[PDB]
Amino acid sequence: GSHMLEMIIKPRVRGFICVTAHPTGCEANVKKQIDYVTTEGPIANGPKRVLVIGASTGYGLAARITAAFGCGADTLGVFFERPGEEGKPGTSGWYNSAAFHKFAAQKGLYAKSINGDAFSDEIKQLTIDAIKQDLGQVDQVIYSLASPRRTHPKTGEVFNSALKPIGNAVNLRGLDTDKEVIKESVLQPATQSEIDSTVAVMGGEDWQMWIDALLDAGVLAEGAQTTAFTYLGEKITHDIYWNGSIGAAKKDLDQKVLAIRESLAAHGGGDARVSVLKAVVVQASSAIPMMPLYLSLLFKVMKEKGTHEGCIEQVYSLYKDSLCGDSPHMDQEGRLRADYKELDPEVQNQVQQLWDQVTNDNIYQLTDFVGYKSEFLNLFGFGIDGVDYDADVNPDVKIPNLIQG
Ligand SMILES: NC(=O)C1=CN([C@@H]2O[C@H](COP(=O)(O)OP(=O)(O)OC[C@H]3O[C@@H](n4cnc5c(N)ncnc54)[C@H](O)[C@@H]3O)[C@@H](O)[C@H]2O)C=CC1
Repeated sequence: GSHMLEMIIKPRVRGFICVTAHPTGCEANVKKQIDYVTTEGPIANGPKRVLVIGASTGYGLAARITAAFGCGADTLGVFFERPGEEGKPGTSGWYNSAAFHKFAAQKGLYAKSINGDAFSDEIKQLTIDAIKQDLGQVDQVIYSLASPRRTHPKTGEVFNSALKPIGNAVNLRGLDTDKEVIKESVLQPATQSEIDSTVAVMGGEDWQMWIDALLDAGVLAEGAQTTAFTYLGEKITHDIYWNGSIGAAKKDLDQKVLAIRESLAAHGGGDARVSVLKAVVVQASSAIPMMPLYLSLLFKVMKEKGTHEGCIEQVYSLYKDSLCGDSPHMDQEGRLRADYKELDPEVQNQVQQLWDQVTNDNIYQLTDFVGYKSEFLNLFGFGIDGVDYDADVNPDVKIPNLIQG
């Protein structure tokens, strides 16, 4: 019988990483984000043909949902995910994208996806072909890539990004989510090679290659728009994201966008912006001990002010207010800001005060570690309402219109 091909999927955590995902729960999570967008209402004057680079999880998935179900856009998505198979659940991003194709088709929306290395020339060429065959051109390009490594499309060199400070070693407090102990560790300052590598991986070169491979193709509409997602944060994380190796990468983004805006604004009044979003739980959060503690504190503080939100709420506002509306939130460098509720002085002062009082004993009285754990499990499709986690499921979920690179 088919029970031999099905299985009961449960959370399995190895190395602060959940190595399983639940297809039914992932589908329920995507539908929850779709339902939020539709309940909030349509978004006027948004793009109608959208390319989302990094479209399977987190903010990129939220952008695909907002564009599709908020602006009514046909969406082409690029991601790097593992399909499921007998006895081996695929990645959450695979099941999320399967659900997106299903729900998009129900609403008569075009949904095609490409699975492969977005840093490579091959994948850029497949994406170009897809646009030529189906859409003609795209109005908006969302760059939402997060990877620890990058294979250079020319030299073949493999760059690995580093999460380290610059100048002086730093003592970072954090929360070990396997042991549930508050703990500190010292990070050494990044070497020059580590900094260049992080710029190469998380900088803006690949975003630039995408736009310049699409422009000479040519598949960008008049008034075309593009934005890249980033995080700046405040003092608690500044040793890494302001001044650290990743801060060096974000400094790269800030200058490469200038070249992109120049090229687009001559092309029908288009526009390009770095968009700064708030911190959220992602698949890799528990692997950096600082973020679980910061997010747990931030969640409690913001919940007490009625300002807590996740990916789909952040990105729905970015579209409605800044990318397509007339409530844009520019900053001195020319970045779009949607993180202002996280950076509110009273929130950060309260997170900082608590940051110095949390111990192993009072974690659940001072932080929303409960909420962090729930949202973390939700990423992989676990703990979702309405899902019968006792039922067998076939982990081999297929995706129509999925180009395998
Ligand atoms: N997580 C956070 O708190 C914040 C993240 N951001 C930014 O948002 C953007 C999205 O990242 P996140 O959503 O955090 O994590 P994420 O892991 O949720 O999403 C990463 C996406 O990139 C895709 N991807 C990774 N390597 C790839 C490759 N080689 N080829 C093709 N696709 C590949 C994945 O399939 C996935 O769709 C990033 O630029 C990040 O810096 C901005 C503010 C806060």
